[PDB]
Amino acid sequence: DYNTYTFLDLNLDLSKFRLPQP
Amino acid sequence: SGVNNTKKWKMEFDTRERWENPLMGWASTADPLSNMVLTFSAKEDAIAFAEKNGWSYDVEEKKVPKPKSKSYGANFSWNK
Amino acid sequence: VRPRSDVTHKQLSAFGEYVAEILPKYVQQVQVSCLDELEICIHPDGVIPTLTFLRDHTNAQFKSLADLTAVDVPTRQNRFEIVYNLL
Amino acid sequence: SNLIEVFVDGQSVMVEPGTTVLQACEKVGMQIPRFCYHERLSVAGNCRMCLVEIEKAPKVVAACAMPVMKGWNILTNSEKSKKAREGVMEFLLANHPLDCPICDQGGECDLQDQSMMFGSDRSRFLEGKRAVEDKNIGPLVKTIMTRCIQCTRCIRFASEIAGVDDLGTTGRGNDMQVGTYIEKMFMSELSGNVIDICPVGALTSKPYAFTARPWETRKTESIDVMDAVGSNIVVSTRTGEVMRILPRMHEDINEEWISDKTR
Amino acid sequence: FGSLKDEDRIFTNLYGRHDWRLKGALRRGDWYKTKEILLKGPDWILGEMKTSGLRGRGGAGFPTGLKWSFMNKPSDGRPKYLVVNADEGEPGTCKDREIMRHDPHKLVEGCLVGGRAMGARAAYIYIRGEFYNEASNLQVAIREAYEAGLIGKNACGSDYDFDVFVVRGAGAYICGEETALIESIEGKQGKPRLKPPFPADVGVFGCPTTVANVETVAVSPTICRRGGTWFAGFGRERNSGTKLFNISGHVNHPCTVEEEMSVPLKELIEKHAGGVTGGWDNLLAVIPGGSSTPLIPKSVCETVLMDFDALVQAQTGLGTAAVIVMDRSTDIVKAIARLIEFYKHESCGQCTPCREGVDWMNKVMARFVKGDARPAEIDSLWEISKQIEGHTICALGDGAAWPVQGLIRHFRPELEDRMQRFAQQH
Amino acid sequence: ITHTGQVYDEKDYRRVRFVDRQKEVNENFAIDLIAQQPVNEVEHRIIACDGGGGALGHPKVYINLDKETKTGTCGYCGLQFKQ
Amino acid sequence: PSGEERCIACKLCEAICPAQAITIEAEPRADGSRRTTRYDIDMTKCIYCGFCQEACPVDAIVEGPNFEFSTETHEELLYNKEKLLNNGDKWEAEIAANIQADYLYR
Amino acid sequence: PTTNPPTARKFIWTNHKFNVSATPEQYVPYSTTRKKIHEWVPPSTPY
Amino acid sequence: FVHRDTPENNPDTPFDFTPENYKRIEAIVKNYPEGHQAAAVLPVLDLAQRQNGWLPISAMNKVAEVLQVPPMRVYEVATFYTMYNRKPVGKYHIQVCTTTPCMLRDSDSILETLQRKLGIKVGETTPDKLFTLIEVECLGACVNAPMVQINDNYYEDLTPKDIEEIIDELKAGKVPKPGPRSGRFCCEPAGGLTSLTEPPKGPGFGVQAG
Ligand SMILES: Cc1cc2nc3c(=O)[nH]c(=O)nc-3n(C[C@H](O)[C@H](O)[C@H](O)COP(=O)(O)O)c2cc1C
Ligand code: SF4
Ligand code: SF4
Ligand code: SF4
Ligand code: FES
Ligand code: FES
Ligand SMILES: [Zn+2]
Repeated sequence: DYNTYTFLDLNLDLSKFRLPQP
Repeated sequence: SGVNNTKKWKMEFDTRERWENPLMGWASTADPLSNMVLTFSAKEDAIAFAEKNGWSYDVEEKKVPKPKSKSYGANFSWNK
Repeated sequence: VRPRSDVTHKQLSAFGEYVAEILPKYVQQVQVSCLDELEICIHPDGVIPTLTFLRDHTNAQFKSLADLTAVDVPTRQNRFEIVYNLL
Repeated sequence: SNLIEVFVDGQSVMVEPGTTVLQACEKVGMQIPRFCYHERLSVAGNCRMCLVEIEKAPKVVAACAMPVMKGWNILTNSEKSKKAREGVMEFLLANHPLDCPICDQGGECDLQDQSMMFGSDRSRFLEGKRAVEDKNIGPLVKTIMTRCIQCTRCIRFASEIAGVDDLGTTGRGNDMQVGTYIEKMFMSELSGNVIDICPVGALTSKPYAFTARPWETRKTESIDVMDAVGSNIVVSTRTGEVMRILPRMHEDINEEWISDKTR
Repeated sequence: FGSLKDEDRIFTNLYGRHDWRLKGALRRGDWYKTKEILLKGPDWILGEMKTSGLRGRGGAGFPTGLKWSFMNKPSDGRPKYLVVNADEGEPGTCKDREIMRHDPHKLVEGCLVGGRAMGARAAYIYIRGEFYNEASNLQVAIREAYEAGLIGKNACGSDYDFDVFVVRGAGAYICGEETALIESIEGKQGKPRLKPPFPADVGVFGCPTTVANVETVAVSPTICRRGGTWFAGFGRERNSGTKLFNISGHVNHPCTVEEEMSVPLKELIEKHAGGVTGGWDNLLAVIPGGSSTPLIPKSVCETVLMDFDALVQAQTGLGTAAVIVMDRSTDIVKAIARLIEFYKHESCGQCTPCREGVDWMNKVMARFVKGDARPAEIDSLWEISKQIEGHTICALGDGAAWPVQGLIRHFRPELEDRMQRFAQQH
Repeated sequence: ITHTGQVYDEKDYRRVRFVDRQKEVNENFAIDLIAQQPVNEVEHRIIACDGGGGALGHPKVYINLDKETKTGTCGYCGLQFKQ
Repeated sequence: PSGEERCIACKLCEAICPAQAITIEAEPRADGSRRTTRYDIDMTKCIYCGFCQEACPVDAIVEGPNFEFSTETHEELLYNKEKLLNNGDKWEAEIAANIQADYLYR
Repeated sequence: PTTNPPTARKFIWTNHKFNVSATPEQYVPYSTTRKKIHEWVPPSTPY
Repeated sequence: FVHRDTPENNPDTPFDFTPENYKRIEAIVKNYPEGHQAAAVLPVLDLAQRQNGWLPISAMNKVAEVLQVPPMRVYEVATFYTMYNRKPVGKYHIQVCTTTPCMLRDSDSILETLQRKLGIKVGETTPDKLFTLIEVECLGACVNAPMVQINDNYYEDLTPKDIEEIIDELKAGKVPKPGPRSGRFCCEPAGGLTSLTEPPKGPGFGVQAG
């Protein structure tokens, strides 16, 4: 079970971790 | 895009009257040297033909495409 | 594709050399087409001499003149190219 | 310096590093049959009609897109590079609609000639052909696009020479059709050049639809007076009335292009 | 030879049975020497790859070490990148679906272990969009890892900074191609580029880039941990290591099991997986590497074994090592026919030889299944096949030609009879 | 008058040609004769018009009748077909 | 048979005529179809080679059976589209039979 | 023609004619193309 | 591949990312390198589909604006890939895998079962628009050969009956246990593990020094 936005929203959550942009 | 018709020099006589024909509407010409285009391999030889035959000449220098640098990689450039 | 026998391109080629050797004062180029036809080329002054040798030589009797023609290459300084075909 | 030596059939031409294999053949004088490669348009490699055979190499290379390398011998007329053209031309023609007596790029076809010169004499496509719905791209260009060989020179010109960036490829497979997804006319100056640049007669000129056929047209080289760039142009006249004005190349002024107004 | 030990297997979490999440992974001890390895440096890691002898593991098995090495050249001011293709499109491949779904972490540390080997700034994982649920699993895993600090700035205690991203595929087999994965990542249409500007040289976003099958990225951390030798020992000569084998179709227990590469084929189906449905005698043909590779008929098969060198001797490719088996109960003419239908519905159409050629073979193949076409047409398709094989911009046209070539090569009499059958009833 | 509206002006003298003679024209005009033939309602997206009679007709061409609004017309016969 | 003239003005009948006899100029008809505004065979120029019969893709121009068309005035011999189309309508039945008999050979 | 009648195509003539050359029905050749260079007609309104 | 404007499917249908969706779009853009927003076309376009299954021409236009990319580009991506609907699609949108691997394990039966089960022919959708049947190609999950993708879920290793059961579950109620509805766990040897029978290994095992 997962929602249609799981991939995107999870990613947004990961944005904070995401290292600085180029 | 073929370039096999841009190889040999040609000298062409000046264009003249092409009046419509009344009975059938076909084009009609009074100039005999119209359809004549002689082909000469080099500029020097063509100039010679004009001088000995006495026709006036105005040579146009050949203009060939300049070299152009192309490389498939460029189209994927970080910043173009 | 047409059938080509190299027997002729060899025979004719040799003859070409023979003519050239015998008439070196006038023969400029002697070629055999891919169609097995020889075409000695002579300086205009060699018209009389080269023909006569071919009309009256035991190893090359060329008795009849098939044709005399003149292509006109306007580009060429010497405009006309008199061509004599012999049999 | 900066002069590699590459052999085109053993002619040791020397070219600046960066020259493509097609370009190397040009300086010797040989001309790789080509579609989708235009000098002033980016290399795309779509047609693969230019496959040549560098010596001692397993596969044939794409002329228009392969940086030449030192030593290579091009073997342009190698038995192989002829099967590599006898078999491509098999494909371009297979899905092609044979309406050559409709296609007003009759004698102005880089696909019949490259077929009459570099391709086979027959066909083996016993299967059925395809058809692509036409498009009213505009009032100047008639796109009978069932003719298109998906060579993407339009999509390039319409993006690179002119900044329209409208024409694009839509879909995949054998029904990739290179037409505007929504029907928006290609309205821009420099528009008519697409006609001249599409080697196929898919999209051609609508005013000069069927008034003539190129062998007849007597071609007189003259100057553009509509605008002050003075673009060089060739006026194609038949029996004494002008039938078409198409560009003729001037490196400095109009390099193979002319305005929508002056044609 | 074969018979790899479970102990010496790489993805113990295969078949699940262990938490695909981090905890289970910690008991697996997948993140054990990651800081140390990266501390070793890019060169050492790439070296281990060479010693490993690890080939592609994806489609064409290029030596991994040398390939990755191509981007170990000094940066020219453009950030280098890592792209890990997880398209897993080759028909018959569920090989990758496992690592991604079952053991997401192995791939996460595969990414950073691999990353410092190429000095990649960041890695993008293109999981096919079809697998939405699969994506859900990996970024949960990726999220865990950063929370831990295993990835990101200060990666696992290393000054190395690496960021891992997941990109949505959109149902295209061609997206899988190395130059085309990039363009999808770039956001244009998924159309391959020509190789002359090689992928390392022109990267994604014009920044040097490298592409690896997810299996290839996943094994690199464990191979560094176990050392190239341990790994290189399992395989045969050039062909080395143990490659996961997915057997699907006409086998008693279809399953993906990793076994010593160079494992005999008659044995693969015999020992793991399950017996050929209907007895080994009921084996019309098998396609060893998936749809792209040519199928091999039964007499050739047991003789040959599954390693890339042995297969190329056999005229077939190890490829994704997806074993598809066809009993004597199948119309091969129609089996291969749908694979050509698989390729007409999928090739990008960028190149003339694939666009019309693959459609042309599809039309002829459909007639061949009916038997409407005459016998002379069969070698005609031979000739159409090689025109497509050497002229295509990418390898898919390479791939479309091979199954056609296999059907004519070993099953030419059967197609002639289908030819004959229709002619008789008129 | 003729197929193309070729009608010598009231003042043109080529009309002298027609003096005491018949200006040859054909009552049967194609622009109209094709119209009469009805649109063929084929049931396949793409159909082919060999021209009628195969070798005794016109070069074979395939027409895309996909556009629901309009009808395909063979560049040769002028025959129209709709899906 | 419908009534649409066969010629689609590809104009290669003009290209291959040895004597320069056929003169064709065309424009897109209102229907949008391709058709010849003027098709003039100068029969005095024509040497009746029969290549035009050969060249036409739609086989619109045919060598008709009649040989008796001697005319009092030179102008009558020049033929425009209307005379040829009328000639076509008059002899269509026999032309169709003749082409029917010889097409397998061609 | 009686035995195998020909094909009728709803344009073919029903009354075929002989040489009409001396009779007024004769072809008189004429160009069927329309005008090509239309001219600027002068304004009829006095300026 | 031509969008002939229709009252339903044409820009009169206004499209705009819900405030939340726009937030999502921003993150998507962050992943890609700055100055390369265009790369987020596929992800963003998908989000649009998530919002509206139809993904109308208007949506495509919005995507373009949001990513400041030429409109045509969005069109190319949409018309190239297949996971984008470009039309209205059924609530369930089942897709049946029919590549040779599945077919060899009798995929055709499943499709036939669905056709009448659904009462709708492939390429078509039910009247209630609840189910749209499409013959899609290899969806991965080949090992569990008989397999179909209902919406996002992957129902695998299904015998004809199983689907009917699943469809009913979908028809009344929701979330019908998506996954392989057979005893096999994932892609294990159906009968018994041929390997990986023993417990997994431990950290540091057979590790070369450093
Ligand atoms: C049509 C086509 C489809 C492909 N699909 C895949 C795929 O799904 N997964 C994959 O890893 N490689 C695929 N490849 C191969 C890749 O292009 C590339 O060679 C490979 O991913 C490199 O990884 P490796 O270095 O680990 O072998 C495909 C190639 C082609 C031509
Ligand atoms: S393009 Fe027009 S002319 Fe060239 S081949 Fe196709 S149809 Fe004949
Ligand atoms: S239109 Fe002309 S140019 Fe544009 S693709 Fe089709 S053929 Fe190439
Ligand atoms: S007559 Fe035949 S060939 Fe001459 S134009 Fe009309 S159609 Fe083309
Ligand atoms: S010109 Fe070489 S690819 Fe088209
Ligand atoms: S073929 Fe249906 S799962 Fe790959
Ligand atoms: Zn027709």
